[PDB]
Amino acid sequence: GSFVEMVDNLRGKSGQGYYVEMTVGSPPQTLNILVDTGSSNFAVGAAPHPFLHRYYQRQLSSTYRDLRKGVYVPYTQGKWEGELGTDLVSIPHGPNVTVRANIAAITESDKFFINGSNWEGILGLAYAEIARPDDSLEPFFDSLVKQTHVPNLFSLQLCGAGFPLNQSEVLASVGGSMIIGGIDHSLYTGSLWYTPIRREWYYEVIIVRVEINGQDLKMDCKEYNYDKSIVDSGTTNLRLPKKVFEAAVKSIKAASSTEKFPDGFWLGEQLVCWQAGTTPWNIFPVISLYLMGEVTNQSFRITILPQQYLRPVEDVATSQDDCYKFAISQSSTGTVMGAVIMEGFYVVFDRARKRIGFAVSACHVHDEFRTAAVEGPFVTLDMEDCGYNI
Ligand SMILES: CCCN(CCC)C(=O)c1cc(C)cc(C(=O)N[C@@H](Cc2cc(F)cc(F)c2)[C@H](O)[C@H]2C[C@@H](OCC)CCN2)c1
Repeated sequence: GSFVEMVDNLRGKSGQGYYVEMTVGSPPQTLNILVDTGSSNFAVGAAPHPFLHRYYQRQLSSTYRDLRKGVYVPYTQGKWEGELGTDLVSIPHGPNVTVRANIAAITESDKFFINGSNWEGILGLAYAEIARPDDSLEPFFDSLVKQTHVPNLFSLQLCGAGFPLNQSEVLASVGGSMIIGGIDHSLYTGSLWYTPIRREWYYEVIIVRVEINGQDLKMDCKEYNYDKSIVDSGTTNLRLPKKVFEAAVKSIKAASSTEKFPDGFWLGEQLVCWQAGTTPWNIFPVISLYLMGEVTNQSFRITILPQQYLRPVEDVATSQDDCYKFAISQSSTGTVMGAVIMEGFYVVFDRARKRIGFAVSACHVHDEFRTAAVEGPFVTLDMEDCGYNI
């Protein structure tokens, strides 16, 4: 592991997001910032909000520059409105550099901030194409690379605890690592396998095959990427296109049929509980997603366990049962490989080589009988046809 200063710099959990400490302005104002590979705007609360105990105070920064322009950013979940400007930004547990970056000062928001998440802003790590108002607003990572010698690559190790973290525990617990400019080998086991970034907007990838316990879901692979497939740390769940979700749920139900779960569970809205330590992991299937490889006609697969797709939640009675929510849900905007999937792997966003790497995470949750996996190669033909074209 060669990036010790950045190892263990994240906090949070899948249900509320993973965040990194950043500083903005002069003198530096410390803020916790949501790591979001599914958007491209750097934005921080800049006005009082019931869920914020701190916010960016522009009038206290000698390096603040007003762009005299408003900005509106709508996400699937919620939205915010703000005022554009630039200021000096640093990451305390990151690369020892300070850069001048665009910052949207959030003045109004709806369903954006999360009560108790401990974060006050968002770091959109995707490409300028999807930046608001338009692609001329340079994203933070682009500025970082242009202004310093930091390699055009970052990697994420999101660490799910495998159990509920109460308010105090989640504040004192290490939630993972964001390695800026490199790959830290202590964070994964086995080999890194790379899939091409199909196009530089979201971190778009192509899924070529899906298995539930080794059984082919057997759908036209274009359905898996309808209308796109993305890697998104800013979404909790694995979200699947309607038809794929329906097929996957039918197959996961069939594999786990020795126990019947209520419809509310499969809808991802209701928790299920087991007596302490008795969660029947073995009745739930593993899920394998095959991704386009970098070699012609070659693919590889990433395999996740129910310890990834069943999200630990506190029992509404706070008892001693082990409880979970089903973290796979339906999408109308393509596949979203969210945080619960990322928790099984060390994910390398190799922007310089236009590829995303996956390796088994050194912090993934598993049992004595099964482990997450990244395996290859597999002969796979006509993978280009798996991509969707509007
Ligand atoms: C992560 C904590 C729990 N959480 C948010 C609160 C329930 C989710 O799991 C979640 C669920 C859905 C269905 C969408 C998004 C979502 O829109 N996430 C965005 C980031 C985000 C927004 C927000 F407003 C609160 C928050 F924390 C995180 C991504 O940028 C997402 C936006 C999407 O916008 C398309 C218009 C494109 C893909 N990436 C996030």
